Amino acid sequence: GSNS
Amino acid sequence: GRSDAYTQVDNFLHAYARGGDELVNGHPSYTVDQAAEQILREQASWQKAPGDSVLTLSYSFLTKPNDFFNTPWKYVSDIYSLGKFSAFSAQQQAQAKLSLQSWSDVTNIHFVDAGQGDQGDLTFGNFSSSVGGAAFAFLPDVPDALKGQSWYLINSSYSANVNPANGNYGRQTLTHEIGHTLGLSHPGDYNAGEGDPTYADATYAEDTRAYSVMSYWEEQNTGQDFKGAYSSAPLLDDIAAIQKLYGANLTTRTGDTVYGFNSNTERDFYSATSSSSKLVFSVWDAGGNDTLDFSGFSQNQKINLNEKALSDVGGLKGNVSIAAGVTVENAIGGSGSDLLIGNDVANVLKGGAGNDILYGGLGADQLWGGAGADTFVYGDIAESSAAAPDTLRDFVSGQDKIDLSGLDAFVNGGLVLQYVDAFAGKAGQAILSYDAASKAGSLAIDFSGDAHADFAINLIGQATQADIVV
Ligand SMILES: [Ca+2]
Ligand SMILES: [Ca+2]
Ligand SMILES: [Ca+2]
Ligand SMILES: [Ca+2]
Ligand SMILES: [Ca+2]
Ligand SMILES: [Ca+2]
Ligand SMILES: [Ca+2]
Ligand SMILES: [Ca+2]
Ligand SMILES: [Zn+2]
Repeated sequence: GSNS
Repeated sequence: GRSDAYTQVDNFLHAYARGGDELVNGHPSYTVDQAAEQILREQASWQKAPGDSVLTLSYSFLTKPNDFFNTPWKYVSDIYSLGKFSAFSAQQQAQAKLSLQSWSDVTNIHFVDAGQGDQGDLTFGNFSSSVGGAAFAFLPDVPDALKGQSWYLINSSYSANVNPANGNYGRQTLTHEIGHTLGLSHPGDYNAGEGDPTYADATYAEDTRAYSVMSYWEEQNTGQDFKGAYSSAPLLDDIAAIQKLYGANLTTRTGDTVYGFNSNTERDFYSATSSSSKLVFSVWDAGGNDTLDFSGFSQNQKINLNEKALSDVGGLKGNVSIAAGVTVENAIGGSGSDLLIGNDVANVLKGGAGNDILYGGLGADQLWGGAGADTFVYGDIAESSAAAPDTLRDFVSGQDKIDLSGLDAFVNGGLVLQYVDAFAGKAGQAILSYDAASKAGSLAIDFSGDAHADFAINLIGQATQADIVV
């Protein structure tokens, strides 16, 4: 879910 | 009493300690295995075909925006726009391939170059509008529409992704994002954009860039110092985590391998090209007679050949490590005064110039002090038993020293060495021999008193009673  | 040389060996053997139940920087301390479990907490992974021991994944570099890019909000609640799309430059593609290679080197994954397009299991692309981070990726437990994608920011304000290269942040970013696509999480529950995380938010003390490229925190938090460099490849805990997931790659570098100067690894991150090279690496090696060659540095170094141990190499601190399950055999110091610690197998340790301290440990070690006043340290009788003695290959009387001060018999048993020409059945008797014709010598000690040597050291050069400490 958008892991930076 | 224990000499200073012995103390230096003991102190370094216990440097960078991990585990236990005491607080470290306000956090619990975890061992490599405990950290690996933490990094794998999402329980996400790619599935290997039934029966396949090797996972094959393809990769490609996008040439146009995909569905996610065009309508981010349909997939992730927080992103509304990614700005303008751009394809990976030749430099980015080249560096991406090196990062992928560094992961496939340690685990059972084979990456297949699918070229330009969106056909790869893993895809790469750039975006221009900041989403609160330098880049982002999706773990394998997302819908097929997002699976395997990693995105990198490139704009007039942020240029780290434009020029990735060995040792810089752009290169570590590629390795880090690829780690996410394979199933690895950050070591703690934090993420760019969610609140304002700091190291105080880590779950365990060792969540730093000295142990994992998946960490956000500087290595100085745990006592290491890479002087501005960033690890280009998976570190100690990353290797432990990925291998638990996809298995250990047992065919990598199975020949005799040299790391550091004169490297035959064909890996930029394992190779030193000058005395100014800043090395940061964790050794994964599946077999052969291997060597850590740090001969080109002039700084004082501390090299430890034990698995999972950290070394202070080329002026940096805790920058070189050996992965769990790896046996490295030899080490070569530089022109500074070095500390070389061997492991349980037969090691070849070479101090080079400078006043070095060498500790072979178990096994029949071949020790070379080189120029300078070198000290060969012993902490247990078993380290150089009469059955498999070390050989001091270039001993120079009056310069080098044999240090036995740390042996239990001297520190605790209060034994006094008595030099004789033949054993008579008394504990503590020692025979120092030297054949001036062959230039071969020997020190044999009967610690038990049965007239049979329990400890022995072979010498090339003469040693006198004045050369033996305690
Ligand atoms: Ca090897
Ligand atoms: Ca080996
Ligand atoms: Ca040296
Ligand atoms: Ca030396
Ligand atoms: Ca050894
Ligand atoms: Ca010497
Ligand atoms: Ca030994
Ligand atoms: Ca004996
Ligand atoms: Zn991340």
